[PDB]
Amino acid sequence: GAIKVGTWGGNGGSEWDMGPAYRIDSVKINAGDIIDAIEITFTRYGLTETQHYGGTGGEPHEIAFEDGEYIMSMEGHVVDYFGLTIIGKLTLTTNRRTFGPFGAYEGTPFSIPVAEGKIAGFFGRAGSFIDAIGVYLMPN
Amino acid sequence: AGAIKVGTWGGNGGSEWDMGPAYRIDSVKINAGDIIDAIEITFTRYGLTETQHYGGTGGEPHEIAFEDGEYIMSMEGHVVDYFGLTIIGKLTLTTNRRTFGPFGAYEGTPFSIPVAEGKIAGFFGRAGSFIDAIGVYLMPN
Repeated sequence: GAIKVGTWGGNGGSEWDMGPAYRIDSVKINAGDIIDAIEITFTRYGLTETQHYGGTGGEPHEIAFEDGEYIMSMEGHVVDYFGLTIIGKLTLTTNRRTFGPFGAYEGTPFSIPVAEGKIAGFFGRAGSFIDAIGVYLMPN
Repeated sequence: AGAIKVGTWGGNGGSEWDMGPAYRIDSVKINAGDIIDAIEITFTRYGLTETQHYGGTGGEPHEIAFEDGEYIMSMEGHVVDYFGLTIIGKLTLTTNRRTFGPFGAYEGTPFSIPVAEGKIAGFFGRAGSFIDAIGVYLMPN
């Protein structure tokens, strides 16, 4: 019933799945050389929730979405990080702003620009880092 | 009408084209040599089956006729520099049963659309002599 695109990344870590949200309120990405973590605050069915995926490392970067602001694209790199296949660079683009790039490693690029509709949530794999990531797509 | 469109990947040249979403994709023909010259899709929507060709007249053709219950679940390829133009140099379509491609010989910046849940139901992009850019419509299964 859902539209899920991904994942991009490795087979390490544990599977995680935020599910789609009615509204994404804010995102925090922790990154150093690679993407350590992603945290999302979102609202659905009248309730707000915060979910954190990944480890404790990296410098934090946060965006609080404006009213009418939605995620239009995600892009990054799947990298080799000391033998691990993980997310090394990540950017989220909204209808108004660019959030990123964060991370310093490159490898195999991926990009998911949404010409019609929106990125409504995320899924992926994580342990100490973000091993893999994917998106839920919903109509606008 | 609540469509979900992802893309485009490719250059800014060529003229825009858009097949729209289809009820069923019947067949796809890709013409390729060094790069992706053309894509032709036969699809059904509202009791009508039609064929639309995008791109030029070059390259060798290859075709897939979809089986009953067969749907597209992935698209991947390369955005490349071809004599200074930025176009699609390699393309593959993967169904729940078969891999169609890869076609084309040039590499550059890879792109990939793995559909974990749902299907690719149509295409849009830019084209002139070749396929400058490509994108897809998505639907649930």
